[PDB]
Amino acid sequence: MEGTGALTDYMNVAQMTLYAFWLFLAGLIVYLRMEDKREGYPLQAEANENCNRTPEKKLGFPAPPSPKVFKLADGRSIQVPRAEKTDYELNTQLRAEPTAPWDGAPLEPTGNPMVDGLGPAAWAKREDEPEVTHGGKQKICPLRVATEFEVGMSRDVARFWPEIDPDPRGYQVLGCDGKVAGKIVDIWVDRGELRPMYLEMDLSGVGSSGDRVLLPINFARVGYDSKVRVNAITGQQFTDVPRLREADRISPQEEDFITGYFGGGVLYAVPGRTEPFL
Amino acid sequence: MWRMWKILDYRRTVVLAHVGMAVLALLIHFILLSTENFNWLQGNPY
Amino acid sequence: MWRMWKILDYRRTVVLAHVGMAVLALLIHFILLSTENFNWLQGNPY
Amino acid sequence: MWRLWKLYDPRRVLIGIFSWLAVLALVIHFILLSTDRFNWVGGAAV
Amino acid sequence: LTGLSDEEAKEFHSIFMQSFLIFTAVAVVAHFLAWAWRPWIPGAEGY
Amino acid sequence: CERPPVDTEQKGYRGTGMEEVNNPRLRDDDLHLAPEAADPVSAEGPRAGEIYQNVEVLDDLSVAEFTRLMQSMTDWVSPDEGCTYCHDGNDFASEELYTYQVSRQMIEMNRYVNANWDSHMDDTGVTCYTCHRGENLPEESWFAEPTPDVNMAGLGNTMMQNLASEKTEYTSLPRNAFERYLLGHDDLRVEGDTILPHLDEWDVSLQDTEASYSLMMHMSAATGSNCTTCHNTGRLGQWDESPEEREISWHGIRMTRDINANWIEPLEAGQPEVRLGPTGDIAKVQCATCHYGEQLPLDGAKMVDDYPGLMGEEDADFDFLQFGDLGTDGLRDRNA
Amino acid sequence: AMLDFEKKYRVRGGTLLGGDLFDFWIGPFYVGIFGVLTAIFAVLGTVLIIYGASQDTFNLWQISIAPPDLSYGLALAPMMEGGLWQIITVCALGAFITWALRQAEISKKLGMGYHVPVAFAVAILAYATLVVFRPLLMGAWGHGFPYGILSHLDWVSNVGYQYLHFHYNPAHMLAVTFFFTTTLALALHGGLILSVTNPKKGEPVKTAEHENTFFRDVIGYSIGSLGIHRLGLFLALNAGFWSAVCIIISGPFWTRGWPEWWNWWLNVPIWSWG
Amino acid sequence: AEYQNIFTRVQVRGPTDPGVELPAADWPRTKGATHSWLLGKIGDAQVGPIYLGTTGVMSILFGIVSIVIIGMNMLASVDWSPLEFIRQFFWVALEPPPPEYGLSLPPLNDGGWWLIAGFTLTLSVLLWFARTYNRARALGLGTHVAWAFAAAIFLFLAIGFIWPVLMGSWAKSVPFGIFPHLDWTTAFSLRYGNLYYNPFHMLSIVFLFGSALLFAMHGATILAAGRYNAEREIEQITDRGTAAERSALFWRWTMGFNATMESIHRWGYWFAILCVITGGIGILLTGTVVENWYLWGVHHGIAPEYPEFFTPAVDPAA
Ligand code: BCL
Ligand SMILES: CC[C@H]1c2cc3[nH]c4c(c3C)C(=O)[C@H](C(=O)OC)c4c3nc(cc4[nH]c(cc(n2)[C@@H]1C)c(C(C)=O)c4C)[C@@H](C)[C@@H]3CCC(=O)OC/C=C(/C)CCC[C@H](C)CCC[C@H](C)CCCC(C)C
Ligand SMILES: CC[C@H]1c2cc3[nH]c4c(c3C)C(=O)[C@H](C(=O)OC)c4c3nc(cc4[nH]c(cc(n2)[C@@H]1C)c(C(C)=O)c4C)[C@@H](C)[C@@H]3CCC(=O)OC/C=C(\C)CCC[C@H](C)CCC[C@H](C)CCCC(C)C
Ligand SMILES: COC(C)(C)C/C=C/C(C)=C/C=C/C(C)=C/C=C/C(C)=C/C=C\C=C(C)\C=C\C=C(C)\C=C\C=C(C)\C=C\CC(C)(C)OC
Ligand code: HEC
Ligand code: HEC
Ligand code: HEC
Ligand SMILES: [Fe+3]
Ligand SMILES: [Mg+2]
Repeated sequence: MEGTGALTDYMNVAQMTLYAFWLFLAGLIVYLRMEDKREGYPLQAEANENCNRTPEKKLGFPAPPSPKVFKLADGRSIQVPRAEKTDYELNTQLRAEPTAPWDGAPLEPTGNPMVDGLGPAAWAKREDEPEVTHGGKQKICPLRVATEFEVGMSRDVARFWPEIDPDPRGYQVLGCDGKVAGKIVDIWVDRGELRPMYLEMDLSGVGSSGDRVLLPINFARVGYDSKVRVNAITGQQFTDVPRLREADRISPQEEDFITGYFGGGVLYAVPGRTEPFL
Repeated sequence: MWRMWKILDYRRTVVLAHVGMAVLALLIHFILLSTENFNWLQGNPY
Repeated sequence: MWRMWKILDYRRTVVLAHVGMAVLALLIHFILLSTENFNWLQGNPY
Repeated sequence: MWRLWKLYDPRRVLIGIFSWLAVLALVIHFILLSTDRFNWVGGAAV
Repeated sequence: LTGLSDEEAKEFHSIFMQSFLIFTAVAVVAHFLAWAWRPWIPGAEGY
Repeated sequence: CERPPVDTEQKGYRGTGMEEVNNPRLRDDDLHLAPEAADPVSAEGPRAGEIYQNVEVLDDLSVAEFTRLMQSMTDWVSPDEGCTYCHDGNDFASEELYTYQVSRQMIEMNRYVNANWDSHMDDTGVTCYTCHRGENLPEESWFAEPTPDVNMAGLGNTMMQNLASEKTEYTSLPRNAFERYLLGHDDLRVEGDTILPHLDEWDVSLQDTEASYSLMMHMSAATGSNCTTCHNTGRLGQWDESPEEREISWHGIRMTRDINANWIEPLEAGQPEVRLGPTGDIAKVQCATCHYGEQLPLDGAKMVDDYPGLMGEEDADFDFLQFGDLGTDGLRDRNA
Repeated sequence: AMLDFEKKYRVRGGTLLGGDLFDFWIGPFYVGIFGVLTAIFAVLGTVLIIYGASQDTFNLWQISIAPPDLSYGLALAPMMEGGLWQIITVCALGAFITWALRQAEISKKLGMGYHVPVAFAVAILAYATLVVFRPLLMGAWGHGFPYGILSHLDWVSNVGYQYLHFHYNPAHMLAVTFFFTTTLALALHGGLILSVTNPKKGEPVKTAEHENTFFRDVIGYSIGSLGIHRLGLFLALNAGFWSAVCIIISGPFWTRGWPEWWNWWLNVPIWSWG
Repeated sequence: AEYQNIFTRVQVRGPTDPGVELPAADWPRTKGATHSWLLGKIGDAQVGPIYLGTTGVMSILFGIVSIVIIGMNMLASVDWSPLEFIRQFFWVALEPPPPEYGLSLPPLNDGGWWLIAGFTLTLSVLLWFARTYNRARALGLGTHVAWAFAAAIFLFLAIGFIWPVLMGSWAKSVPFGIFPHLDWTTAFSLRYGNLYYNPFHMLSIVFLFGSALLFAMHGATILAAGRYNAEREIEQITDRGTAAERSALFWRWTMGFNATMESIHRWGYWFAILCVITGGIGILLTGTVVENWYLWGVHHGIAPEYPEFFTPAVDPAA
């Protein structure tokens, strides 16, 4: 053909602009997949996957990039993927047995999967130092120390329509089996996220009234009848929720312990959840 | 009706009155421009 | 009239005046360029 | 009427007044540019 | 209540009303000149 | 809002999305009913040009067929008025009324299109009733959009655009599409016929494209069609990818342009002031003046053969290509 | 092979069907019963597509499995007259539905909510609107779109111009608004997270304080870490849903030009001015 | 019966966050900040304060001038009737210059007001770009948002300025109206032969659809893993929690590959800005180096061929 844009008898400028973008899109796709390989890589090929019956490491394609250094606010240059998390995962002895020796067989937990961190109950290896705001305050703290927060975004809504702006303090907690686990005594708020994160409760229903346990808010269904319904775990199972090292702080690790325990209830709280519909 | 200011916040009411009257005065003036008999800049016979 | 600078911040009035006059100067110069009697670059008869 | 300046920050009131006058003056000038009789740059006869 | 006092507010009000007087007087003159150029209130016969 | 059921028809190959969807509950069913034709009266004896004092168009009709035609035209254009709609009382040889001169032009035009425009109307032809439908005026005429001689330094200059108009089927498209194409003969093509640009040979503006778009908006709603019935919109300027409706409606454009430029506009001088549009122009024919929202006007009823007198003689000068397409021999000087 | 943290999560349970029989991983993919089904459905549909391609042309863009003629109504057609399209439709529908059920098995196993399968059910709803629901209401499977890279673009073109200006479709203007707004929100969300975790070189990784401060500095409001993902899901799901609405009302509930639909607005007694 | 992380049930209100401290040359922020219950259900409840500096003020002034010009011309086109303005609100527009003016400066009422509105609108969006850039730098953040915005600016400039300039006429540009700029969008495709066959329009749609796909995937995944504080994504990038692992494992098990908490936002960022960049390139190619996109597609063998169903029309004027 002829006209403006012709490069040969067949090639034209728009077509070669397109292939130019193909080369860029590939280089971007390869670059994006490398950024994908900074967590969990290199892959751990177990012995039972390889014909030589030896554990190995697979880079995949594209191979992972070099380690990446995140300088942190408190003056700590962390490298990603983090060495301590990889070392914890590779050395932890799981309390589970594969349902079959071949690769891809699911693990069947031996003891109690909820307290052993198996499957939906699992936790990552995180820091034990409680998080801080940019200004140095305690990031996730209960309302008894984070006294500048009051429950309820709108005072008028909380006073005249408390159903849609509730205050769950003093609410009874029920498990997936309808049994009473205790009473909510406090609310934990993230000073950065400006949201409730945990509902601290006592175990007055299934244990000691003086015991304190954190219930993650995303596992709590704060009702309209002064009852909080947790579908994750049975009411009797609130006693084994991991306790805080310090009654007034939570490390990111304990957040993974506590949310992990409730997440494990989705499969292990009662018999039959693991079992299919049919 | 000085008690009206124990109900309606006077600072916000004054501002919203000026804003609201700005829209209404502009709207009424514009409506008169659109009519044939009251567009003073066009000067049609009455 | 220096008491005006105890009300308004002279630092941010100066910045505002300069950027405000910049918008108006471009607007007026461009309006004049879009008229037949004052586009000094087209140079139509007056 | 002087108590208005205790109710509001005078800097805010001035900024609001001027911001309004600038838009109002521009709307009025644009309106006159729309009409035949008061388009001064167009220079149309009466 | 802003940081102004009764004396400070009275000072702003007087200067503000004087500023309104000067600004309005300039506008009124600008309207006498505009009326002399081309009047804007049409008669019953129009223009 | 509408609802199912909807009548569907396939216009192109399966999967091309070329389909017509119609709502059967939206059809009038009375506007499109063809009147029952009168019985064939005799064609014997002397012609009308030998009987009547003032006859110039229907000269070669019998006395019986002349009066049958006159009664048929009365039902078609003025049933509630009678013969005195066009005739000055009892003096039928008088041409005083403007409706008489207009109707004399309307017979000459009705005869002309029925004899020369089978490239569009095939064999159906048209009758006074195809356009009038029992009314003094066709419900579906158009006037020229007013041209207000803009300020050139003012504000709000719509360039025939940016207002919802029934002319443009409630789009903001140009409202003067009828003037440019149904009375004028401006080019309708918007697509370059080459892969690569030749900007100095083909540079149609988007404003011209939207004007051709606005005519297509009308031509769709005016015949109860859509863009798909005349086009494969993936390849809009490919004639071999278009149904035969596109070729037919091509002549519908040039016939409507012929009706407006050569037969309707000459009547503008002697119209009453009440009849004229805002610009002072005569009401003109668009695609819906005959179709009224249906592909086949009056359900495709062939009414012409029942009435001798509405068919003329096939002109030797007719081209259908002499209306703005390689020549302007079929158009008068004025157009618009 | 597995991610260096992946092993502890690979447990038994979470299936809806199949139980232990299909509850395993092949490489990285969890299989499940709906993975076997989605594999059979996907391979069947893809191989049937290639067979249809072998009968007209192998050019990738010009491959087209077209729906049957409208004259067929809802009847199943001969294979080379749109019956091949109909089988591919039931294969693709099954492939999509078992894909979402499989993502539901994966959701339960990792203790996640069912947001992903449900958000995918909206996408499946839009395809079902295109090939099942709308062809049903109009009365023929031939109203669905052809299975071809460039042949389904002509379908979109012609179906859009069946209403003479598809931009005036009120539900389509809403869906386009949701599509434009969600990629705007995606640009802001992706950019803000990268801007915090990747500040200027020599700066610490910032906080959620800086994220809220940035948008309060720019537009005067910040939706937060949690709000951006609710709104992001909301905008994209409304984009899919109003896509379904805009196409389901084009033909079953509106047969005229879409610009004419706005005649009610032009006739509101409040602002007729005539 | 599980909580779906769709609305925040329990909210807690504290003092208004005044924002992170700025350098000691920035303008003071506004003092106005209030909390909204309705907005607090979806997310952060605080509305305001807002920063306004040199770039912000000048962007607002240039933008207000543009909106006033468009609005007053829109209102003037309906004879100044506010009622007729509402009736015709979607149909009115500030019309671009007619083709006869080329790239010259046309009279105010013949596209001159359009050119001024386009110039001030371009200046406001460019200053807003500098504002987004500087607000990020003032907080010590990366300039990713600004460059993503710059990518959207480039399509805006390609459509309205660069492509009309490359074509030699301001008529080719898009009017300031709701339905009129939709008329421009359709007519553009009609004129240059079905923009569907433009490959960079195809790619533009790929990244636009993939952006909605990505936000739906990512937003649903963060809500689904909200039980493990997934939405605190900055903590998960610097300290990989179980939520980051379950999000990655979910997609690794589904489609065989995953991302990270950080790399997902690189995927979404690039999909958002590539949509608008291939859009700009596709617009710049048509009219300049491609006349008809269907004919271009025929040449490169991408146009499907259709068997006979109807009698083909023949151009009478052939
Ligand atoms: C000239 C034609 C008309 C027009 C006619 C139409 C018609 C007809 C339609 C649209 C539809 C749409 N139009 Mg439109 N449209 C026009 C111009 C535009 C413009 C513009 C630039 O002006 C924009 C931005 C849009 C935008 C849109 C969207 C709102 C919508 C498409 C998104 C969607 O449906 O998601 C939904 C996403 C899906 C349906 C994808 C389904 C995903 C399934 C579940 C999974 C598939 C997996 C796959 C097989 C996996 C592959 C294998 C692996 C990769 C290995 N249109 C013009 C004016 N438009 C469509 C719509 O809304 O339908 C719902 C539609 O039918
Ligand atoms: C509704 C909001 C948006 C959305 C959401 C969405 N999509 C999703 C999800 C979500 C939440 C997933 O979780 C799921 C996923 O896991 O993605 C990685 C998915 C997905 N969306 C996909 C694609 C996709 N989404 C699209 C759109 C959208 N997805 C919306 C804009 C589009 C468009 C607009 O075209 C496409 C192409 C996949 C990547 C994936 C679903 C994968 C799947 O279902 O796999 C099943 C098995 C297969 C191999 C599919 C093919 C099997 C068939 C038998 C053959 C092909 C038949 C088909 C009819 C061919 C048509 C071709 C022609 C049109 C050219
Ligand atoms: C990746 C490409 C996508 C994208 C990205 C994108 N857009 C962006 C950004 C990014 C990354 C920004 O950072 C920037 C932004 O601010 O985001 C919130 C923006 C933005 N994208 C916007 C719009 C937008 N983006 C669009 C599209 C897209 N944006 C793409 C799909 C579109 C479409 C689909 O057409 C639109 C319409 C803006 C909301 C914003 C940039 C705003 C801007 O430039 O404003 C300039 C200034 C003005 C217009 C001045 C007038 C404004 C007010 C009227 C002034 C008020 C005066 C006074 C303060 C008050 C007066 C009243 C009194 C009574 C009080
Ligand atoms: C009367 O109204 C008041 C005052 C009350 C306020 C109301 C205002 C209202 C209601 C305004 C309504 C506005 C609307 C609805 C606007 C709609 C706008 C739309 C949809 C716009 C869509 C697209 C427009 C585009 C993309 C415009 C592009 C134009 C560009 C990019 C122009 C670029 C021009 C430049 C860079 C100028 C260059 C000038 C130079 C100097 C180069 O010339 C020599
Ligand atoms: C469509 C192409 C037409 C056909 C066929 C016939 N007429 Fe017509 N006629 C047509 C138009 C567009 C108009 C103008 C209507 C308007 O609003 O001004 C007319 C007008 C007349 C008139 C004048 C009516 C009046 O002004 O009161 C008459 C008397 C008339 N037409 C008669 C007529 C007859 C007798 C026809 C058949 C032979 C005929 N018309 C055909 C459009 C069309
Ligand atoms: C038949 C009644 C038609 C309908 C319905 C629509 N179109 Fe059409 N279109 C038709 C013809 C006969 C022609 C050729 C006109 C000529 O004189 O050459 C056209 C032409 C176009 C064009 C110009 C394309 C070109 O040749 O370069 C366009 C852009 C166009 N048509 C678009 C179009 C649209 C969008 C329609 C639906 C609303 C539509 N047309 C309907 C006949 C008919
Ligand atoms: C307008 C549409 C007409 C109506 C209604 C009627 N007539 Fe008519 N008539 C009309 C015209 C234009 C002409 C001129 C004929 C020509 O070809 O030039 C006529 C003519 C007659 C005549 C002939 C009179 C003569 O020339 O001496 C007669 C007798 C006649 N018309 C009778 C007639 C009757 C009885 C009608 C009522 C039913 C009638 N006409 C209605 C136009 C129109
Ligand atoms: Fe995110
Ligand atoms: Mg337009």
